[PDB]
Amino acid sequence: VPKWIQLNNEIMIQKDGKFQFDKDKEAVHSYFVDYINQNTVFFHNLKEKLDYLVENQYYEEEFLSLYSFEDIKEVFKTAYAKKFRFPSFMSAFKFYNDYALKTNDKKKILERYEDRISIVALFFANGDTEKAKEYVNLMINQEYQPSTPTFLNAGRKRRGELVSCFLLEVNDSLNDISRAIDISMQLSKLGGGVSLNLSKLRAKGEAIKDVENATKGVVGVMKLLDNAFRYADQMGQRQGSGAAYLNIFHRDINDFLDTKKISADEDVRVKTLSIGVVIPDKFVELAREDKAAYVFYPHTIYKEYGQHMDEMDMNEMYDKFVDNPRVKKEKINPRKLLEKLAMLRSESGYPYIMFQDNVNKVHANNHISKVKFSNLCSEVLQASQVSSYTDYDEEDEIGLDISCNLGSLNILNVMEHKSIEKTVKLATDSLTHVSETTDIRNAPAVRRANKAMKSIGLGAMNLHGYLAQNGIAYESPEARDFANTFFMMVNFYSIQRSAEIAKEKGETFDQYEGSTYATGEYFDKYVSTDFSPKYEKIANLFEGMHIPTTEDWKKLKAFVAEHGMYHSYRLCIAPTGSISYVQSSTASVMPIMERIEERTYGNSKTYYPMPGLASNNWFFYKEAYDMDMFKVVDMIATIQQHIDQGISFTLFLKDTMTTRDLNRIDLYAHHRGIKTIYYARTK
Amino acid sequence: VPKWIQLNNEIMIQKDGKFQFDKDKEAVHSYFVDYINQNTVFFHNLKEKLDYLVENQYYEEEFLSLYSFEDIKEVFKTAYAKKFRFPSFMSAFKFYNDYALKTNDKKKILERYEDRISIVALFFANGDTEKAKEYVNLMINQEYQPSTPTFLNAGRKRRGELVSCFLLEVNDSLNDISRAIDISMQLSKLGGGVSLNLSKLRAKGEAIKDVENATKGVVGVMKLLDNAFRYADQMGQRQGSGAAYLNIFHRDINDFLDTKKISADEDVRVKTLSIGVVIPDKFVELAREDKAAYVFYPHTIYKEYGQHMDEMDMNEMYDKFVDNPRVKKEKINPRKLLEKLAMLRSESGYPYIMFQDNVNKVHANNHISKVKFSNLCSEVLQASQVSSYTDYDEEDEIGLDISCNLGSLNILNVMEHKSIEKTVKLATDSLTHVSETTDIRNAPAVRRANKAMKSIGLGAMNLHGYLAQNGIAYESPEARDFANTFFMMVNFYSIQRSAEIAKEKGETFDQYEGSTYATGEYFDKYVSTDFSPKYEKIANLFEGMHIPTTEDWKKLKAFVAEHGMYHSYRLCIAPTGSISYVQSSTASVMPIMERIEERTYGNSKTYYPMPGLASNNWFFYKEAYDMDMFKVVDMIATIQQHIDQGISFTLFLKDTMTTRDLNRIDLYAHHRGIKTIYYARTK
Amino acid sequence: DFTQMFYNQNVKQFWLPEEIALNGDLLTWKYLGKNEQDTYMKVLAGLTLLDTEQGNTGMPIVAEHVDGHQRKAVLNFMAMMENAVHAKSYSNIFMTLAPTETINEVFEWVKQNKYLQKKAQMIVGLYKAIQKDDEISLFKAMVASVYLESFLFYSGFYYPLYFYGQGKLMQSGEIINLILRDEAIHGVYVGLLAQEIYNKQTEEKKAELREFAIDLLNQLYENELEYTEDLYDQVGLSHDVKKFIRYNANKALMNLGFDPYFEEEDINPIVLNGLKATVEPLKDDDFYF
Amino acid sequence: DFTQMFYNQNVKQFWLPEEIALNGDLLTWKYLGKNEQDTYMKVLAGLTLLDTEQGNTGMPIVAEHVDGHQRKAVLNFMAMMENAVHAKSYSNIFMTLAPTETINEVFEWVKQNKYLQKKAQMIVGLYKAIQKDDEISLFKAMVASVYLESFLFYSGFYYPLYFYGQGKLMQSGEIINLILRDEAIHGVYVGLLAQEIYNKQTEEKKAELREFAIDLLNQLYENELEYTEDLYDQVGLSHDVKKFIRYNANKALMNLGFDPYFEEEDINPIVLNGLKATVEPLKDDDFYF
Ligand SMILES: Nc1ncnc2c1ncn2[C@@H]1O[C@H](COP(=O)(O)OP(=O)(O)OP(=O)(O)O)[C@@H](O)[C@H]1O
Ligand SMILES: Nc1ncnc2c1ncn2[C@@H]1O[C@H](COP(=O)(O)OP(=O)(O)OP(=O)(O)O)[C@@H](O)[C@H]1O
Ligand SMILES: Cc1cn([C@H]2C[C@H](O)[C@@H](COP(=O)(O)OP(=O)(O)OP(=O)(O)O)O2)c(=O)[nH]c1=O
Ligand SMILES: [Mg+2]
Ligand SMILES: [Mg+2]
Ligand SMILES: [Mn+2]
Ligand SMILES: [Mn+2]
Ligand SMILES: [Mn+2]
Ligand SMILES: [Mn+2]
Repeated sequence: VPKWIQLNNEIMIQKDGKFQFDKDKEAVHSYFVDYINQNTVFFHNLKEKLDYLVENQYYEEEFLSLYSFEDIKEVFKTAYAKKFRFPSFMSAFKFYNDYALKTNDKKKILERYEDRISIVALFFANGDTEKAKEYVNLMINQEYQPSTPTFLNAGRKRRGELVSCFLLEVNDSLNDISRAIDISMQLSKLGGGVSLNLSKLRAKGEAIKDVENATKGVVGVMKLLDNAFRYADQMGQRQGSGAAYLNIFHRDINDFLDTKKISADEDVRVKTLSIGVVIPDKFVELAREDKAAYVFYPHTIYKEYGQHMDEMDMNEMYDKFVDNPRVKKEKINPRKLLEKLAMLRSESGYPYIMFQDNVNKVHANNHISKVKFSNLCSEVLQASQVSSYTDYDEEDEIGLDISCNLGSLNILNVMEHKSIEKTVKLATDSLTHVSETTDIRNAPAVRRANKAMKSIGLGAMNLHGYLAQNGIAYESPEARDFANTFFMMVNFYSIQRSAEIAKEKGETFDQYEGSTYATGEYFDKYVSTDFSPKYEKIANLFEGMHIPTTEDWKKLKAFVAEHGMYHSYRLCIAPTGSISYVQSSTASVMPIMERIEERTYGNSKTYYPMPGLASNNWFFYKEAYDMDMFKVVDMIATIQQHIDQGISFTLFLKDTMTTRDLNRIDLYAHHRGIKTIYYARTK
Repeated sequence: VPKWIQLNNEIMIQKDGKFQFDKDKEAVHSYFVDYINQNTVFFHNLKEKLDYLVENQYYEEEFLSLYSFEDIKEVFKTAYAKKFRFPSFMSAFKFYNDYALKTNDKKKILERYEDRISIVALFFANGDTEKAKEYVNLMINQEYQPSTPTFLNAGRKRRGELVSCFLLEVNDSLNDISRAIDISMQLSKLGGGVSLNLSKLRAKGEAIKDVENATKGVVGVMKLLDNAFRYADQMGQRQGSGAAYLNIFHRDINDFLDTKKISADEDVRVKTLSIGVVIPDKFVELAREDKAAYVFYPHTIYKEYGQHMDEMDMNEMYDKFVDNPRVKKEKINPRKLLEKLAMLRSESGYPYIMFQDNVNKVHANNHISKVKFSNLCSEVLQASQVSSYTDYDEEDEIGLDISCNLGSLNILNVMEHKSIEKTVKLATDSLTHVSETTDIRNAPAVRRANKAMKSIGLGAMNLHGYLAQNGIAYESPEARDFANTFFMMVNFYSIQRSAEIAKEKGETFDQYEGSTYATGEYFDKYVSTDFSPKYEKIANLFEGMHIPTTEDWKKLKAFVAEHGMYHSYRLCIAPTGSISYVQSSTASVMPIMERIEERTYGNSKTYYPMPGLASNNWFFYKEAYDMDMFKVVDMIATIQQHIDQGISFTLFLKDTMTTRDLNRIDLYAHHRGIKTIYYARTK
Repeated sequence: DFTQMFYNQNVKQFWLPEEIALNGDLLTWKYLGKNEQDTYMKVLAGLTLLDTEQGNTGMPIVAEHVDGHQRKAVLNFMAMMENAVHAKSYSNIFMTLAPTETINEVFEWVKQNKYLQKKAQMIVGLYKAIQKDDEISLFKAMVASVYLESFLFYSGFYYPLYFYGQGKLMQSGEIINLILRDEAIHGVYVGLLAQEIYNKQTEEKKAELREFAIDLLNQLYENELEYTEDLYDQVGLSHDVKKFIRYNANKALMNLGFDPYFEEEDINPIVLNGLKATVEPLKDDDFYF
Repeated sequence: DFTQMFYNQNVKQFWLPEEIALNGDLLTWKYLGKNEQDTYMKVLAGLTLLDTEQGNTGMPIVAEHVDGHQRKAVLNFMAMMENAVHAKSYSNIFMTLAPTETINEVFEWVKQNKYLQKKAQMIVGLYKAIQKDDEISLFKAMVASVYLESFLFYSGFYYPLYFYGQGKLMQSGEIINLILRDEAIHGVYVGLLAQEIYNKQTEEKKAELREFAIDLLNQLYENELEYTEDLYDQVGLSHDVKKFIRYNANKALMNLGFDPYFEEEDINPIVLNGLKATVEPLKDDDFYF
């Protein structure tokens, strides 16, 4: 066993009844003085390194050609001047195993952390040396972390796409289904997770040109998509991951759910395609009143009204659907469907739950389209227009397929540096650059939506780490007050940066004029309610930083009205799974699953303590499963009120609790304004 | 139990030690006195019937509008003047259960046999009343039978395409694979059987964008195609049928074959995807000499030579591939592979066997392309060019995808009417009309090849029926003499009609000038070898009909040289599954499987004796399984020497014979010039 | 004179329920009334119980007492079919058509149903009464086995056949026809073994054995009548099924070499309408002709 | 946790003797020396005789005493393979290679052979000692069964695998390989059933059962060494056969959840080449907060 492995395992060997957390630090030293420094490839100077990486097809030469070598040297020197040290063994291990650039045979390490950060910063700046240094300082301080696609692939010749998630709308036609399968394979080839809205597809037993009971429903398309994602599995490196979203009022909703039952037959079971359910407020109202609900056949509704079932408001059209004899429907028990959802989430963690009305009551771009589904991580909530892929030799009507670039603020590092504004603006600029340089030649709706919406996702990580390292319980009202203030600041500065980009470029996102940003409605709660901290401890935490007031929000509203906004969507809180290790941060705004996690790598086992875990903050690092899910819902709703897109909200459940407890948590989330629920992980 | 079913089951009841075959005739009468006439919709006049069928979206207005009502009435009167009577119960049952037009509620019969024949004739003639009457006389004499798609769908508004055999070339790309899946779905939606060539696809463990061990091979593509064919199942009417062809020198050939093993796992086995193997002469030579063979990685060959492995002659390329270090290959035992093929055919009848050099040594259009694969029934053998389907908003390079037009001569009815020439020419004209009226807007290469090649398949059936009713054993040399003469006359008149159509329209098929028809090579064996019958009995059978001599063939060769040939391909012998029942004929040129076949429909049992079966010809109606497969191979080769495309050749084996016997039959078929082997049906 | 041909027939009839895809029955099942579905589930559950005991107990115990390696091989194969193929196929049908709770309930229902318990008690009691080297106890168990194979299954078989005959539940029906094809040959084979033992007896002993067989048949018959009424009254078919079981009782007697006991009756015509290879290597001479 | 998985693996391995044509073995058989032909015949008869005990007693007796419908079905399937498939396969090999008189003499010899009899009767003795409702006696018999399936057959399998790995007697070697593949899974399955019993015991009882298993293994192993020299010295192979016995003894122990007894050894390369959360309804007022 390696020396650093033994040093890391020495953490759990208690001394005087206490964990040896400091041993972890020793491990990193070993991991660098025995493996990383020996396995790294050193050159005489930076010129030889850059030339070797360029000619050997490791780096794209275009982004490096925008800078003179003196500027690149200055950027690299700025990166190395911080003398960044990984405080935990797992941070360095995760970076050098998942994100550091290696040779073709993967026998040596070509990129250090500073090298990777410098390359990403130079790609972000697009020829601006000062901007590149700003990005270097932002990432080496670990205030901002680009998503895994962006951080791993920026400036690389053998790179994939920098966009993490893609959302596709599938129209009810064989041509559209085949095009959706093709685009899903193309985007999984690019490495991104693909989500498909199957609510427009007509249910099982519908007519294909006057021959009835002919359609296979959404389950056949689900099987096709599952095989497509199995085939396109990132060249066999990462398993192809897809998501299917169906409205709960679709007739196939049961069969949909039956794809995830552990007793499902092979002709129905789907195993590589995640499932999500979109629940309008009408379904929750029907379940609450115990009135029997009706699921609908989408094609009959489309024939009668000319629009898809998910294209209009069910809260106002459900009674018209039910009373219409030309609309076909089936009777269901909404409470039984809710119990089935809870049982399925207990068994397998599926489906994702999207509260459609919670998303669309604060959605700023309802004029473009209502949000009808979410992404594979159930945090992207954007307007999408379905595409009409016609026959060959016929022009296709290209719609809008959602796609946003992810980037997370490290809350602990951002607040320690007292740089919410600067970090938010620089992250917005980096995400705007990632969107601008993204061009996908096989997904036309994705390309058009990227060019028009200009949507980005700016997330946050290390919420629980910051709260526990500052002596604040994650479930406490003080923690929710901190989240309210911090994310109001993040939203304020993201809107300010979006408006500044719109002013400097003279262009807004497409159809911005009909948005609530243009009409000023979006700023209502920000121009009437003060989001400054209500607790003295939180206010002290925010000292040295100008917390925006109602007057600052009014000025920002006027600025947006004058100049517009460059981005249709700005903030989305992704799960941030593996890149949180490198940043020494807790995953996303979720509470920690465990204080010390035991992970098996190779034939060895490693223990990763939570960042900053110690004796004095052991009980502030409360495990998520031990927490009240209602207070976690309260925290997520408090954050969500300042996030325009959704938050990947994983439910952390105990084995003792029943499906009724899961249903109660889901209904409280819906009541509190939670937009989406990601996972039901049971301990 | 209905009266006609009792009268049909009375056949097996033996009187005086003989089957009551004549009772079947009585059954037909009952089937018409009790059921057909009662459930047949009658109109006051044909005008009312046509108006009702057109208005209720049963027929098409376009083809009926080309004639005055007097001409349509005259065509219907010509059809009804024959007073055609089905000689067996199963003929009428199959027609009125499969082909007769029924109401939307499927309880009444709108079309009789004469009505359907008149409608198909009017569709064929395209406005010529005399030509329509000629077609009516052809089909009511049952000399020619349009295929199930053409016969069932001609003149019907609610219909699939008139072509059901489609051959697709799949290029080695994700875009091409997705396009192939889409086209397969679209053609299965039209009701056609789709065959895909997977030899150009790179094997498992190949590089994608210079990353190693990334390709899933052809088995993942087969899984995708199997899912696509399961999804597209004729609006839930018939099981989606598809075929995949792989060259035996493709490295995936074992895994390909492993998709049909019973022991194969769920992630390996494809259930609705037929498989065929293309066997070049090089593989047979390697197996014969017991030298170990090499299966090659197609992408390495493409990188080294710039052409696909299946696009070049393996006979001259195999040694260069083996000696090339940059071509990756795996060692195999060709005799072990042959034994595996025989074992798989014994277990499941798969794969289909295509002898590439047997096809291509007589292929007339090798300049366009060599025949690389066959159809789902393993009888279509045509030149195909792969298409380069690029990314979106980029122009695709459309190639040639095979789609031939099926139609079968009834050898008994044709020869008893002494009308080989007239029937062949009229069938060629009808096939040309159906090929010209076919327009598929979702298969670009299929449409382009249909427009360019103008390839049709004119088959024959009732060969064994005709031979048995004339006191000739199917395995006798006299039967082979008759087949030689009859199919040489069929080829002569098909070529003459093709040249006449080319002269009339002033156009040949695309790239005809490079064909062996243009150079006169095709006629070589016809201008030197006399194909007149060598037996007096066969000559007396051909009495009253002019048998083309060598001088006639020289005149035809000169005529083709002067005027060209309209069809790239003219003759292919399809299995003729259900139309053989309606025509009261034995299926294809195959020998009969059973003298009397027992079938189970809904409730009932039913009994179909072979047409013309009696005590006198009971011995001549020898069952296929009791026959020597070498003599069946000899007869099929005798026919194949006059057929430009292949013949659906099913092997009929006993359970006693082993895989050595199957391999011997396959090798004798290869030796005798058999182009394709369809199935290995074990009794 | 017969074991080898039964051996060959049994092994050539080998099958597994997984060979038949069942999702095609989903719609015709959905369309049946609640009464029809209830009777169908219960009928197949009664069959499952019979095959469970025939496989676990009946066939293995008869195999143990019958002399000759080939006779034992046939009986062992038949035993395997009972519990590894037949009994399991019913679960394949249940798992396709019914939710878990309905499946759980029907298996609970077999445990508490008095007619099904009585028939199992009687048949299994006779199996377990076999004494080594005592041919009379063996004969009695073989009669019981023939009555299970050729008579008792048929109150159950009626309903899948009745649907198959109408073009309903045809995939499940295909499974049932394969099971029935097996039981027919099982009943004949065991019948021939029983006749062997019977033919060794004095005329006086034979007279007693006929009494045993007829008394047992009547006792089983009277119980089967009550079982049939209990299951089929709710679907209106009890009288029709009764005619069918009498028909098959006569076939069971005939399998035992006895004269038919019930008079002939017209059976529902719908139900009547409901009715690796050896490898050689390639020689160099097989490539030349 | 395991019976349905083993059911699947067992039924998908189904095969029949007729699938392999045997006659082509005569083309290599004729070229073997007298000692090679003698050893092969004797080994084959040894395997045949032991496998018959397993088909007539070993598998059926275990199926009888094991509780569980699904286990009884798997065990029935295994018994079927012994009697209907394996026994016919061994007979077919014999009839192909030797004339009737030679077969009768070899079986007479092997039937009288001291080392074959010692092991055959030791195993059969443990099967005969199983008592109703006594899981200790059942466990002891299961140990005996695993030792036969996973260990005792292998001194015999060695020779056909040795020829098979050299290109000799390929048809009969293919048959033997299929048989061996069945015995391997039989040994693993019965091993899991034995571990289930073992795990229900106290620590003292466990130690006592371990001592039983090791003592039995030792007795059988010492007799295997003598059996091996008796058959294989005349063809010079005994040293390598002994390594193969120990390697397979270790597999048998691992099947019973025990540690290997013998040090790891390499095997002859020619032989290697041959080889649910609680559902609680929503009570209302769960929709209000
Ligand atoms: N935790 C760590 N994170 C990142 N790099 C590290 C870490 N530990 C060691 N290294 C690398 O290994 C080298 C070993 O030097 P070390 O940290 O022991 O101190 P040093 O030799 O006094 O110099 P310095 O600390 O100034 O780099 C470091 O210079 C650095 O490049
Ligand atoms: N074998 C058969 N094949 C086809 N149609 C038949 C057959 N037998 C009877 N029919 C149909 O039933 C009708 C009654 O025929 P039948 O044998 O009673 O005498 P017919 O002289 O042909 O009668 P009609 O006055 O109808 O011409 C036929 O006209 C035809 O439409
Ligand atoms: C062709 C086909 C379609 N479908 C379903 C899936 C699609 O969402 C739906 C629409 O198919 P379409 O491609 O729209 O078929 P269509 O346009 O010819 O029919 P229509 O005019 O009624 O639109 O039909 C199947 O389930 N199976 C099939 O094989
Ligand atoms: Mg449509
Ligand atoms: Mg390519
Ligand atoms: Mn049974
Ligand atoms: Mn039985
Ligand atoms: Mn055995
Ligand atoms: Mn065994």
